[PDB]
Amino acid sequence: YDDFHTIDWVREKCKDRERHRRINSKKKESAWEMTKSLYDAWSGWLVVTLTGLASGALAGLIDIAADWMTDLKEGICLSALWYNHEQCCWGSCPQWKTWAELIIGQSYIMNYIMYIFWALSFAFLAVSLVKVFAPYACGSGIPEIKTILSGFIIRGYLGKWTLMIKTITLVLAVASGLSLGKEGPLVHVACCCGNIFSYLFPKYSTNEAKKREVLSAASAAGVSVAFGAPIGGVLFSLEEVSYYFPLKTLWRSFFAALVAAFVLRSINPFGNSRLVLFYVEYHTPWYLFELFPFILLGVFGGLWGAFFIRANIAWCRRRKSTKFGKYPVLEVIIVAAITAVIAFPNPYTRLNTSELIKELFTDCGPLESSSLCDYVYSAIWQLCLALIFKIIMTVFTFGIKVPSGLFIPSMAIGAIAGRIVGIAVEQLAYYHHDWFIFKEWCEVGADCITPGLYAMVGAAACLGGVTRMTVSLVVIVFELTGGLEYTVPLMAAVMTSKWVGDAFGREGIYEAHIRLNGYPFLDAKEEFTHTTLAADVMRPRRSDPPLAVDIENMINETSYNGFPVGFALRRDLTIAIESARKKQLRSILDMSPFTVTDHTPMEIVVDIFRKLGLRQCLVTHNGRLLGIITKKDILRHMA
Amino acid sequence: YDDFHTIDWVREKCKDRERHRRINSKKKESAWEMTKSLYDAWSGWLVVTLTGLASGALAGLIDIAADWMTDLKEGICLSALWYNHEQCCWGSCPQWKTWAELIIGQSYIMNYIMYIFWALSFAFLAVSLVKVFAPYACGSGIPEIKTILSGFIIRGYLGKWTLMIKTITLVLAVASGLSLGKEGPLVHVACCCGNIFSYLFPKYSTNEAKKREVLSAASAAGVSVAFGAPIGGVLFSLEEVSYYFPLKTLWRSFFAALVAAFVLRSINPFGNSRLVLFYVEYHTPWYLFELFPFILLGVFGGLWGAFFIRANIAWCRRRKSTKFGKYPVLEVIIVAAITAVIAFPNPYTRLNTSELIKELFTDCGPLESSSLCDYVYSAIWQLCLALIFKIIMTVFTFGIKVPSGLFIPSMAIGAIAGRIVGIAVEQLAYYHHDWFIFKEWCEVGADCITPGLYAMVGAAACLGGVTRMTVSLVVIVFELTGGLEYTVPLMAAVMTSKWVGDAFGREGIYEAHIRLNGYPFLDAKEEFTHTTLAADVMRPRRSDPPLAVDIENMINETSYNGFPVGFALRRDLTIAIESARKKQLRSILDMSPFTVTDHTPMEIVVDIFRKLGLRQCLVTHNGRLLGIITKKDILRHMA
Repeated sequence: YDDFHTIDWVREKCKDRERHRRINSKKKESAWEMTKSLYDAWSGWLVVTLTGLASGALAGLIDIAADWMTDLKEGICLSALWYNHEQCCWGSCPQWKTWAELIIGQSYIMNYIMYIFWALSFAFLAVSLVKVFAPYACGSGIPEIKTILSGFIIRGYLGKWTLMIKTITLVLAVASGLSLGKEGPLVHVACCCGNIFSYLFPKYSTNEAKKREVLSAASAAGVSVAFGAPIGGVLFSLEEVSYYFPLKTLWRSFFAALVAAFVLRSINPFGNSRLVLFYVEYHTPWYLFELFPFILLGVFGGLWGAFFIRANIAWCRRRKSTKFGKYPVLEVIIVAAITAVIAFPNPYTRLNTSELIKELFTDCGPLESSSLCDYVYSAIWQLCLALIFKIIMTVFTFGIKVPSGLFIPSMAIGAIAGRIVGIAVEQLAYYHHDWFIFKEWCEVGADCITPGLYAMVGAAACLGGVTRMTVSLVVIVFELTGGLEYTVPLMAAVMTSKWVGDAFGREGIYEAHIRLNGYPFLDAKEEFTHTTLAADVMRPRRSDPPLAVDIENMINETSYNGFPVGFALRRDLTIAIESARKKQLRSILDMSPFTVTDHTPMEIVVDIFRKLGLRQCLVTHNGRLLGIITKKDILRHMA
Repeated sequence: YDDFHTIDWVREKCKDRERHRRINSKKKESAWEMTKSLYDAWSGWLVVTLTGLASGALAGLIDIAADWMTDLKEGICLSALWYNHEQCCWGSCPQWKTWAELIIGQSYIMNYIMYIFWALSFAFLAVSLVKVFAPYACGSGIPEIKTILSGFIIRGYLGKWTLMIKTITLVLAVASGLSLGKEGPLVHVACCCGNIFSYLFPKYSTNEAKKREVLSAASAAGVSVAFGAPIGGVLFSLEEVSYYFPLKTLWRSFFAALVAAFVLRSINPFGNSRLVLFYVEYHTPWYLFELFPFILLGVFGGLWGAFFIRANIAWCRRRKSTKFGKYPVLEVIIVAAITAVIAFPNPYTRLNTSELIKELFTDCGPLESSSLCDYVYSAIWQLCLALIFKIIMTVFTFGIKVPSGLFIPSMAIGAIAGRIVGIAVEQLAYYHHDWFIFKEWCEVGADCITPGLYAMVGAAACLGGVTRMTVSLVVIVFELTGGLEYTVPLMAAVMTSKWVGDAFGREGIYEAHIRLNGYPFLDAKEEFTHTTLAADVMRPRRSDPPLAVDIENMINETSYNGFPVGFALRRDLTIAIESARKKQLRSILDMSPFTVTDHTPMEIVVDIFRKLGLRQCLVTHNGRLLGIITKKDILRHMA
């Protein structure tokens, strides 16, 4: 398979069966052959083992470099550099020097211009690296992985150079302070890992369907290592990523995510337990009457989707249809510039996004007296201004040519939404604790409602309304914070969020990021509704001549990778002709093409290409061949 | 569809789509139609709600009657009857009377003879009821559900009368004291529930594909309500039961099991928390060095498979091939007789099977001084004698014409095996606690190894070696005892058990219970290995005349449900002829049969029928029809 191509699942399966039969036949020689077959079987799993090892080590390296680099916008702790501010400023401020102490030694003007200028420099370095070294890293990368799992070939998409470039550029961009996130892209990276650590073995480097299996397995590795959420990751792989996913892969897939967690469980020498900035475990049981917010909040979640999947996508089109796209770097600079100009005055916006999630999730404690535990109206007004600014920004942030993610800012918006309700209920109860909702159940002297859990549920609701995740996102918040008695809230919150967000359309940000780019994706959550015969689905059309069942001109006129006679392929013809010329076509002609009755309705043939994924087929009536039907033709009919 | 028939999935889907289009076309009249469509959409989840409600209520009723009745073998509490021995003997022995006090007022001889006599009587009542009222209830019932989910019609299999008869007979049999279990059969019940609580709604009683969807969903309801293990049940539905299972059925499915859990969470007025006799929760963290037994024990687990799936199945064949099968009642009587004749002398065997699991799982406490906490060699010797007796008994117990289950007996055998290792390690450490395996990690003064968790893992290993459960059984022990930090042990345990048990064959007790009965099951865990052309799988054979493409005699000669012309069906012809005769065939002739190239290999045709499950197909070569390929033909070729 060459670049920008689609796999023929049947050929992959047939090659796999040939390889299995050959190895089993060779097994009848000596015990070494059966032992080698066992080693191959166990190497199939060592693939995921190495995948997770890399997932954990690289998530740690990404967090290390991000902490080392982002805090450079405020200072650097001379003693140590690969730790964070707190680590090198607490383990004992002469070892610490904010750049004002560096240049003047004493003030607000200097810090303002400092944060601005170095923030612009970090953004400039990030964009320069991405442009000159790798374009693919642009975007969270999840929808590209979806198209890849849909049977789409991109040779260099999983290269070592591209992987390292994405790893470095994501760190740089996150350090930039822009409203961009890292949580998802580790799926991309995980997928890349699944290939790189599979290249060492012929089984996964000479059978692309097995690469697909490993990619479906590893897709969970990022969602596990980014958060520390293994099962959430594996069910995210099952639902949202893998276009085809036999159950036998689920358990395999999970190990990937789990091993990443395992790695991120083992990597902790300095006695730091946090899996991420905002890793707030939850073990507080719930009760019946808490369900009212769990639905109500969803509205904003859904409403937020209406705000985002429109605004963002709209601007993206204007990003691709105007002169602006001719100078992306400058745009990012200007973007970064405004980000620095307006985000400094408000401390709430000036601080990071993931750590903002940490603050939102951190339940108040008797020792902590932070802003959210400060018991003030002006602070809430400033928080509202920060929320609107973050909205307008992260809308204008996802579709930029720098490694970008919206897991974190979307969760932040949802967490603000959820904590609004907690603040309102707490302030109302302070004066009317005897009011009915608090009179019946709550006991005196004990915490009864936790705003942080509601903020997490609100983040989940916004992510459901932006990406439309139902069966996994429940597990993602199941595992970002230990659950199995808190599965009920997530199902209800996801239901309400999805319902409210469905009021406008049927496309998420991932589906929208597949639409605007328009990768050849056959949507799986939809079903054809137009009633029609199959006379329309096949081609050529009435405006085109009869099908052209010498070869070079035919390939020039039309771009169909295969033609009928059996059937042959362009790559097969090329290699056969080259070999014959170097040495001087029945053996390559495939005598078993698939066929469907011309009278067959769309609702069966479409799904046959959907889950089985054959590239093309022939259409016959009473045994008379009529034409060829391909994925591209059916997609054009969809469009 | 009539009794003993197979389904044509494509017709189900087409009828469902027709219903959807008709309801949507009616929607454009008034908003009431939109509301009705919404109600119909929610009717599936309402069906699952009723399913779980009945699952929980009926599990409670089964346990209530079982406790009320089984203890009758030793006495009864005059004050109360629907509770258990402990409830009526602790809530304050004048209210209690072991019927030695009833008949003589004082001794061992009387107790022995009465336990024997009522043992026989309970056996006789159970067999009489099942014979005269319902034959289906025999067996755990899981593999029959598998076949039903594989495309098999049994009209009365899910009747209210059969459901109630099975519910009562399961209680009676469990009370009989024989080595038989319930927890599986609640899948059958659950499946039946899905049908009964679906009968009230035309959507689900007039399109059989939706019945299969709910059957797959509810298959988890039993595994949840029985143990109290919802997620284990839902992944058991995904892996082990549902022959076809779109991921969209997972989340739906889960609620069913969860509802059971919910129904079995709310049902607790008398302040009893136990979900079952042996519900021992676990929250004790684990460490690295514990892994050595987790593999070693598997051997017996796997070995147990070789012992069971042979012994049981072997006798079952001799049960169906000798004069014995002509008097099953007497056999059960004799069985019952021996069951009580040799089980009384040993207290360990004389007590129940699930409560034995309770004892094995219950970790020792500072107050308890029971046998397993009695710190003795002779006691272990009688334990071994009881283990061998239980082996030789339960092997001769599963295939009896009484509602029977092996979950509890197999779990008990495996728990005994697992606790053997715990006893050995504890007794070795008591003298050599300074040994290397205990020197490095364990801390002084704190419990370091829990034998009950090992017993649970051993029970899981035996169940894996007997039924070959990998991806769900982990979740079953995940939820029977709260996990998510104890998933790792289960995966290794199932891996080792399955590996050791695979050394002998590829059939479990469920697969063997599908083979011996020989229901038309297409093994989904196997792949065709023989190399052949499509000419082999085709029919008629060389020993049969040409295919018979008047109708009554044709049907008499061969028992194929449909034939080509389009194509028609026997039921269609019958109904059309009856209607025409009552009134004084193109409208029914189906013009879109499926076709495959004659040169197509078995490895594609077989898998196309495997998952889609089309009843039959026509085979063409260059457009010329040659023959018809059906499920029965391919299965015969497999046989």
